[PDB]
Amino acid sequence: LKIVVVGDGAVGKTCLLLAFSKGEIPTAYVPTVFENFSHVMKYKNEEFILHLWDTAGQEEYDRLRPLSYADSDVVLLCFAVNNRTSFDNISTKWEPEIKHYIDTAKTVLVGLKVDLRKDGSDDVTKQEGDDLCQKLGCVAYIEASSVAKIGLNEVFEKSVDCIF
Amino acid sequence: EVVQQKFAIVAKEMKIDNPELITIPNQWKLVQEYEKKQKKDIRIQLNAQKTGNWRNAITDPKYLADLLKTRDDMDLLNEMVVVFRSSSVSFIKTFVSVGGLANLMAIYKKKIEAENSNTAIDEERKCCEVLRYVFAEEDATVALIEIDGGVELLLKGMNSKRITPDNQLDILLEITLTSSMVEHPSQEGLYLGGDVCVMNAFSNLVSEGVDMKKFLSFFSLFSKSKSEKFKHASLVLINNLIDQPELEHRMDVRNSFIEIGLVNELENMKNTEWMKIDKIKDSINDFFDSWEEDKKEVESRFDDL
Ligand SMILES: Nc1nc2c(ncn2[C@@H]2O[C@H](COP(=O)(O)OP(=O)(O)OP(O)(O)=S)[C@@H](O)[C@H]2O)c(=O)[nH]1
Ligand SMILES: [Mg+2]
Repeated sequence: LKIVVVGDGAVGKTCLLLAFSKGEIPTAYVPTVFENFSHVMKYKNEEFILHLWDTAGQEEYDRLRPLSYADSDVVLLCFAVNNRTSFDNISTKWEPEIKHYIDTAKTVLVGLKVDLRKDGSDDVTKQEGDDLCQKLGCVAYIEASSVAKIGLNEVFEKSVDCIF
Repeated sequence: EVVQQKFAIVAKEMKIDNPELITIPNQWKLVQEYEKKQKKDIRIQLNAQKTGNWRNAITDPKYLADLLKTRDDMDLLNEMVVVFRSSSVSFIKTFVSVGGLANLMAIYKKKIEAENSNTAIDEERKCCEVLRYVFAEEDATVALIEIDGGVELLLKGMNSKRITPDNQLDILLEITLTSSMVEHPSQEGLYLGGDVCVMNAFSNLVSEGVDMKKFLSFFSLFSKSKSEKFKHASLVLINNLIDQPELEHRMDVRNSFIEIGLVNELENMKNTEWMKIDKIKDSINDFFDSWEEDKKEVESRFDDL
């Protein structure tokens, strides 16, 4: 099972991956360039092989991110719920990109940093993500926090489900 | 499988200045993927000739170039954004080398002049967005200099009320790059005269009757703009245009700028928070320092007559 993670700079992709499988945070924020490791996950009465491909949110690495897409079964389209701008970029930058390079992949829409969602604020809602999930044809929208340890397993259990 | 220079190819191909940030084991993975994709791209093209998903067929730069002679639509424009933003250096080099830019420029003219509608602003803006990716390649700026009315078209496009402050910046950055490209950047002794190219385009706006005075619309963009990237970039262009080898030609270009309010504009910026930025403080100082040396020189010649 090949899973690739895309989204804007600083929305919490690295943290998402390392919390799911460590499960903690790197303390020091270092912008991703490329990262790739496998990791075994116990789900049902069997173990699974998860090949994780972390990518760069930053524009500087645009001509290189496609090197991560080949043969991807699932792509995680990530934004941060307290960052509408990252949310908008899913449909202008991220989806169009993976649809161009690896249209055979299933997509999971992932709302990151839910722990930080204030109210009265212009943040993204579970409603908006669910709706986008519908327009984009993702398998599911799943909210998560690497900091409060929420949805982590959920996110990666789904990546497996949509493959069985 | 220890070398490991076989990556410096992928590196410059993807525009990566610091590969030292990649763990050796990773840039082997990346090499296998690079090679794998070169093979993948090949298969899709020979295949989409019949499928026929043009979306995959235009991953041939030559094919993309030829298609623009016939297609100018949102779909194609959107796909081109993806392609040019995320492709390899050499994919653009090839596109440009086979026409490509002149073809995209023609479409851009059509878009700039199209009658107003809802789809009009967007169609024009995608164009800017696509051009902004071709121009990240030097060969593209070389190609632009040789297109009749290319720089002029950029100047006109830059004055469109249909585009965004960011669009206007990207075009300016492309004009400025052109203005400084006297010689081919990657060929020893090959004159290109981009400096003269841009100068003429500014003279042509005057003589086609679009600028009431030389430099007016550019200068007026510069004047109200609030980007600070744009103030700086505008200063760089101005100083480049004034930076001429002959005193006669500096005294002349700078006079045109004096004639339209430049001096009073900079002096207002000196009494302003603008000086807090070193890129801009130095450009403004350069202007005055060069204006003063020229006064002394002029005085000095008069003194000998
Ligand atoms: N409050 C909160 N902060 C988070 C969460 N996840 C990541 N962050 C913070 O946001 C910053 C970005 O996290 P990170 O995972 O490294 O972003 P990224 O998506 O990988 O960014 P890039 O590599 O594409 S540039 C980090 O400093 C981290 O502390 C989260 O779930 N909750
Ligand atoms: Mg990261």
